[PDB]
Amino acid sequence: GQALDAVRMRLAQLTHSLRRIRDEMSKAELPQWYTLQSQLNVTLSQLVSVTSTLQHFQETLDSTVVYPLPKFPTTSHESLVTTLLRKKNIPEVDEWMKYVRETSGEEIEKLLQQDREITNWARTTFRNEYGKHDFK
Amino acid sequence: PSYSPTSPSYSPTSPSYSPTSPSYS
Amino acid sequence: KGAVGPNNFIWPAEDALRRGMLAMASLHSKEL
Amino acid sequence: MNVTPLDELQWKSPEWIQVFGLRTENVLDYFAESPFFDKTSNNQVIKMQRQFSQLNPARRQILFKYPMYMQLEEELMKLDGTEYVLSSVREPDFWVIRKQRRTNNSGVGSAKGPEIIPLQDYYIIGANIYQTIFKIVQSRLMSTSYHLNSTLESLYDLIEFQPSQGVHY
Amino acid sequence: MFFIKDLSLNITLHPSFFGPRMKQYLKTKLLEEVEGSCTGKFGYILCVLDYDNIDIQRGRILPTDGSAEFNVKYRAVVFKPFKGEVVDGTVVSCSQHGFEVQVGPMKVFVTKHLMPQDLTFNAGSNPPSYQSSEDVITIKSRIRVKIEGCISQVSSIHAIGSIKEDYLGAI
Amino acid sequence: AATLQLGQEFQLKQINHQGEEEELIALNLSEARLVIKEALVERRRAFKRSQKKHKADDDDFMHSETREKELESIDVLLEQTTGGNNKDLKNTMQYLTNFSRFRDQETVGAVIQLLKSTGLHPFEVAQLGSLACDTADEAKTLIPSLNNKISDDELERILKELSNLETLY
Repeated sequence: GQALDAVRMRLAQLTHSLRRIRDEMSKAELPQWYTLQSQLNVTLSQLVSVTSTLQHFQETLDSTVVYPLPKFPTTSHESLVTTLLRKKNIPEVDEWMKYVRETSGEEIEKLLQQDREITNWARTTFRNEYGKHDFK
Repeated sequence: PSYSPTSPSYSPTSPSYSPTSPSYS
Repeated sequence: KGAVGPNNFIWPAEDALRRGMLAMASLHSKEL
Repeated sequence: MNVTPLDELQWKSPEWIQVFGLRTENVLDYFAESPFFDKTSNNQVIKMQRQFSQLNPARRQILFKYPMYMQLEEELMKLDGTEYVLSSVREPDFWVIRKQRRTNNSGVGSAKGPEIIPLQDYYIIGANIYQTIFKIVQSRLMSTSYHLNSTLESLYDLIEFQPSQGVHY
Repeated sequence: MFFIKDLSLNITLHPSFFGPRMKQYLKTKLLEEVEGSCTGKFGYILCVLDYDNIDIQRGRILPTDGSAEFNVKYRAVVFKPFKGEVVDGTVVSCSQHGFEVQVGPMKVFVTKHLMPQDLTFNAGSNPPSYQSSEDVITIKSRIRVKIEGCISQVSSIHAIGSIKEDYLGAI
Repeated sequence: AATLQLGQEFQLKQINHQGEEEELIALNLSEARLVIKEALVERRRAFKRSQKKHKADDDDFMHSETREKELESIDVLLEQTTGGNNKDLKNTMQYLTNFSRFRDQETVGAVIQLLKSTGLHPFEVAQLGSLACDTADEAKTLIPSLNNKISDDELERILKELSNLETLY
C-alpha cells in the first residue's frame, strides 16, 4: 500500500500541475514565452519522475488484485465501473505505431551486435574528442 | 493543510474502445 | 424486465439479427 | 497472428440467458462454454464423473448459504490443481468467481492445509464477462505524452524569434 | 521559528510633518523603523503583512512637546526559538572550544563538551573542521543543532545548543 | 520546543484583531521565502503604480532560471524595495535562498499537503518541511515531539516521498 500511496500522491501533484498549465493556457491572452517554458519544463520533468517511480514499484502494483467493494452497488454504478475498467488504447496511437512498424519493417541478432559495436565505438570516439581539447 | 483539491475531471463522454467479438455461439 | 420476451422490444433485438437469415447470407456472400 | 488480449475479452450468450436465465445456480453452467473455462481444469473432470455416476467477509456467508457449494468442496478437495470457485454474489445482476489453483501439500512438516494461489480475475456483470492496472496507467500516460508532444510541436511552430525583441507569437 | 503574530507600536510624528499627507509619513516611519528589528518579547521582526491594510488610530497631541503619537496595529511574521528546539543551520566559524551555527538571523554556539568525542578537531585542513568516522562538518555544511538556551538583549538574541546525543552532525 | 513549550506569546490558539480564535501559523524556509518574495514584489508593484499616478518586466523576477540569477533578482528587489538599510533581512533572505528545499510553489503545496494530511502539530509540520531526514528514527530523535505520536512506517513513507519531491538543481 505504501508504494501505491506514493504513486497516488505523485500522480495527484502531476494532475494538479496539468490543471495549472490548463487554466493558464485557457486564457484568451498568451502569457510571456518564459513562463510557458518554465511550466513546460517543470511539468515534463514531473512526468519523468512519475515514470521513474512507476518503474520502481512494479512488483507492488502487480501483486495487488482488483476487487469491487461489497458495499459498492454495481446495479446503479455499472457505467462508472466500466469507465474505469476499460484499458484499450486510443485508436490513433494504435495505427500510429502500426504505421511506424510498417515503415521500420540470426541476421537480426548480428545487426543487433553490429549496433552494439557502433554504439561503443561512437561513445569512445566522442570521449577521445572531448579529451583532445581542454575544456577547463 | 491541503492548499486546494483537484477539480473533477471526469470524462463520461469518452466512448471507450472495448473490443467486442466473441458473441457468436 | 428480467424476463426476455421474444418478438416484442422497443429496439431491434441483437438476438433477432443473429437469428435472422442476413447472418448466413453474409456468411454465404460468396454463394451470392 | 493478431490475438485480442483475454483481459479485455467479453463474451455474450443471449441464447443461454434466454433459455435458462442468470442465477447463482447456473452461473458456473453459464461459464462452462466460455473460452476462459479451461478444459484441463478438475471441474470438468468432476462434471464427467457426475455424468457417469448419474448414467450408471462474504466468503463464509456464501460458504454457509448454499449446499451445492458444499458439494463443490467435497468433490474438489480430492483433486488438486486448477479449479474454478465462486468469489462473491450480489443479486440479481452481480457475480464474481475466484480463480485459484490448489496444491494439497500433504508433506510431513507442514501443518497448513492445501495451498491456494490466485491466477486470474473474472467479473460477471450482467450477461458480460470481464478479465493489469499498471498497463492502464502506462497507456494513459503514454497517450497523454503523445498529445502533449503534438501540442508542443505545434506551439513551437507558432513561435517566432527576432533578435531585437526576443521570442514572440 | 517563523510565526504570524499581531503587533502594535506607538509612533511619534514631528509637528513639521502636519499636512494632508500625514498617512504617507506614518507608513514610511512604520516601514523604516519596524522592519528588521528585534524584540525580546517577540524575537526578530522579519516581515509585515498586508501593507495596504495598515490600521491607524486618532492622534493624541502630547502636552509637553507637540509631537503627535499614534497607535498602529498590524500582523507580522517573526522568528523566535524555544528551549529544546532542534534547527538546521550553516557553520560560520570553527574554533577549538566548539563551533558557531547561523540559523535564520541568529547564532547558536556549541561548546566542545557538547559533542561526542568521535568528532575531532582538524586544524591542518583548509578550512579547519571537525572530522569523525561518518560525519564531517565545515563551512557551508548543513548541521543540525539542538538549541538548549537563549539570551535576549534589546537588539539581538544569542543561543547555546548541544549535539551531545546521537543523530546529530552532518546530514 | 522539545516539549512543545511555546509559551503565551506563541500559543496554538491565537486571538486576531477580529477577536476570533485561529490556529497558530508556522512556515518553513520555502513558505516564508515565497511569502516574503510575494509581499516584496507586490509592494514594488504598488510603488510603481503610485509613481505612475503621480506623474511585463515583473514576470521575470518570480521565475528564476538558477540560484545565482534568483540571488541577483533578490538583490535588485532589496535595492528597489528595502533601501539597503536592513542587513538582517538580507542575511535571512540569503539563508532562505541557499537552503530552500523547494523552489516551486506547487511542490511546496505538495509538501504542505503531505505533512499536514496526518494532522500533526504545526511545529512538527514546519520542522519536517525544514529538515530532510533519511530515516524515520533520525527525525524522531531530532524531533522529540514526533516520538510516540507517529508510526515509524508513516514517518518513513513521508520522508522518502519528501526526498523524492526535492527538485533537482
